[PDB]
Amino acid sequence: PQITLWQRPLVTIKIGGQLKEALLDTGADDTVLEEMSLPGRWKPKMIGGIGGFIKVRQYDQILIEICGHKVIGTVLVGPTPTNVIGRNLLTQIGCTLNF
Amino acid sequence: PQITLWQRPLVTIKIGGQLKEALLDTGADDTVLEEMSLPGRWKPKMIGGIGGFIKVRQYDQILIEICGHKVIGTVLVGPTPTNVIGRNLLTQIGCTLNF
Ligand SMILES: CC(C)(C)OC(=O)N[C@H](CCN[C@@H](Cc1ccccc1)C(=O)N[C@@H](CCC(=O)O)C(=O)N[C@@H](Cc1ccccc1)C(N)=O)Cc1ccccc1
Repeated sequence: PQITLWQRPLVTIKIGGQLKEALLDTGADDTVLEEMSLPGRWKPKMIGGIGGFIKVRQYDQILIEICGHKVIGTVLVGPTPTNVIGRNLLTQIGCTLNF
Repeated sequence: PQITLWQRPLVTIKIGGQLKEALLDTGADDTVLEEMSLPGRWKPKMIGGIGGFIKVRQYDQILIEICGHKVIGTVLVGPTPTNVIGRNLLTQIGCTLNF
């Protein structure tokens, strides 16, 4: 649908059998979720943002359902304040910015 | 216009007589620009993101031109890696997310 930005653009996602709330973030190349019990294999990685760098576990080919659209992609899990849905998944649901 | 997210959503902004490139960020409540000389007064503030917290100077009623749309709002200046245009200005140009 069309979401305006007067409030934070939060959506419901279903990942790993669990329901969560996530922020649609055009300024994030990657999708980062707060600590979570994910299954499968992974590899370490570091990401940066406004205040510095954090270490996250990187899981590939993870099924995630965002506002009803299923997509499969990489998800990073670590000590992030909020769950963020980045461009790697946003392109997958054909999300665009319009003005 | 309509901007897809296969690449980072960077735009040209004009602020303080200077031209810069900034990232349209739906996941940022605020607009943060790298170090730059701005006129007018200000007050200290701290902001957080993935990574931690940074200190920025906060200037109000600043004219900024984003892809041709002039808007007046608060701008925060400090040690951010990239220039980020947050929701405080994005609502001003009537920017929406669509999918
Ligand atoms: C700028 C202010 C006003 C402080 O807001 C946020 O940080 N907002 C966060 C959105 C994040 N948007 C961008 C802003 C940005 C962009 C470039 C540079 C610095 C900052 C971001 O950090 N994006 C990260 C998200 C994590 C990720 O994508 O993996 C990113 O794309 N980082 C890249 C680019 C990068 C590399 C090195 C250093 C810094 C950044 C990366 N691959 O690590 C959301 C949030 C909500 C609640 C609490 C805290 C934070």
